[PDB]
Amino acid sequence: PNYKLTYFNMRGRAEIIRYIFAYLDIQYEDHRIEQADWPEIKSTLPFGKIPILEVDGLTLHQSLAIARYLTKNTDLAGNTEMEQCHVDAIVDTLDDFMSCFPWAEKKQDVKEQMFNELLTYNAPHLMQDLDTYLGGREWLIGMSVTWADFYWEICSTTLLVFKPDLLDNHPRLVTLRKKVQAIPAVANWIKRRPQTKL
Amino acid sequence: PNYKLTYFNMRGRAEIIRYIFAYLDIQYEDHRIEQADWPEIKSTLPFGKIPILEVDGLTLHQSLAIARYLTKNTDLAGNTEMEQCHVDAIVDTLDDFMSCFPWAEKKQDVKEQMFNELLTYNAPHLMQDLDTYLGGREWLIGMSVTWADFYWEICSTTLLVFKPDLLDNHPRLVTLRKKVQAIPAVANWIKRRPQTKL
Ligand SMILES: Nc1c(S(=O)(=O)O)cc(Nc2ccc(Nc3nc(Cl)nc(Nc4ccccc4S(=O)(=O)O)n3)c(S(=O)(=O)O)c2)c2c1C(=O)c1ccccc1C2=O
Ligand SMILES: N[C@@H](CCC(=O)N[C@@H](CS)C(=O)NCC(=O)O)C(=O)O
Ligand SMILES: N[C@@H](CCC(=O)N[C@@H](CS)C(=O)NCC(=O)O)C(=O)O
Ligand SMILES: [Ca+2]
Repeated sequence: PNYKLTYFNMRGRAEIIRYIFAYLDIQYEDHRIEQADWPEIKSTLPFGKIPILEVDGLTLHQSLAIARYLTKNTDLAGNTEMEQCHVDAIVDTLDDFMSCFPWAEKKQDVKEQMFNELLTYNAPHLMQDLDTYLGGREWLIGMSVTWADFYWEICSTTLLVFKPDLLDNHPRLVTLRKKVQAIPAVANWIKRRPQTKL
Repeated sequence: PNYKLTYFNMRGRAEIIRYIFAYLDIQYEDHRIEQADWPEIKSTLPFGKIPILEVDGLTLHQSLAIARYLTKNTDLAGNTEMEQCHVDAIVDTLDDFMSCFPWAEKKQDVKEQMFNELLTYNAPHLMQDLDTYLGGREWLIGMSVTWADFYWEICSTTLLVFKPDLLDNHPRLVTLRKKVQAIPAVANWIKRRPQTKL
């Protein structure tokens, strides 16, 4: 397949896909559109949202659907049907919390206040559940790295921007992030990707 | 296998799993909890949410991850990997929207503002996109029913509680709901299930 990923010039919801491409050493066109392109790009999307990934002329959409598609029949999937279910479940838990944030809120002061409230009053209960879940194991699921680990590194990277001390009580979750960042293909992508806030 | 679904006494986020069990003819315990029993069950769950599904003593969480686990290798999944991705992407498009509603909000003026806004402005855009996406086809993905058609029926049932004219410009979306509801195992479940608002 020829692959064309369309998104904004940010990590955002496309980053999980870009990591999977890096990890599997698969070539693709990382198409990054400008704001001013958006009305034309959007007219061609099935539900008005990006990322989309075109595969031999056919459009796929929804970031986590696409990530799941790309990892099928790979070592990133989950080694059993039960583990595959767990991979999905941790991914959706993270995704649910990410979607609590008002990313598109226009009023700066209110956006801020809600980010701070979410990060102070809500995030600590999820960090604790994730840490307890991981226990002393190496990876979130199974005995090998999966895309759920990628998603945790990706999500916590953005959260750390807004809450530097997020993981101060959670060394185990920091070690996991480090393990993902050290995978040679992933480290290489992290080093080379365009530097964006989000 | 020995299956026990735990959720509130409502369709909500469990209903997709209930349709899949019905359609596959799989017996399970449909455990509906009462509000006063939740805090104590809540504290025993790795991530403090329902639904959960117990499978032979093992606990799964996250309603779409579990729905996916249950339909793997059935005819409710798509017929190729690319179609499975389309099924996933429709399900998440639907979920993204349902999850926009402030189901939990306590401030009644703020909840009622947001509902009316979503239903008046956003929802018609979604209907239009979904109707274009379905075109003249029988089912949303491929040439046979998948759990994405089930999710459309479940989601639209709740939306229609709040906006009965939602589908007045989209006969084909109504017909797609009827197709789902006419499948004998689904029809029998709908007829027999507990009558809740949601
Ligand atoms: N769901 C989102 C969304 S959402 O809009 O779909 O709710 C948004 C979102 N990020 C995300 C962050 C910013 C913007 N866009 C956006 N919007 C405004 Cl009102 N201002 C700016 N300004 C802006 C522009 C460029 C750079 C930085 C900034 S700034 O936010 O720091 O001020 N950008 C947008 S946009 O696509 O809706 O336009 C998505 C994320 C996610 C994620 O789920 C997510 C998951 C894991 C890691 C990261 C993310 C994530 O970043
Ligand atoms: N759950 C979806 C979220 C899709 C989404 O809301 N994408 C944003 C970019 S992060 C978008 O296309 N926003 C532009 C808009 O809604 O107009 C996914 O993972 O792809
Ligand atoms: N995306 C999740 C959402 C899980 C969720 O937030 N469930 C709610 C009820 S719909 C819940 O457990 N709320 C009670 C609580 O969290 O205290 C899923 O599909 O399972
Ligand atoms: Ca979701």
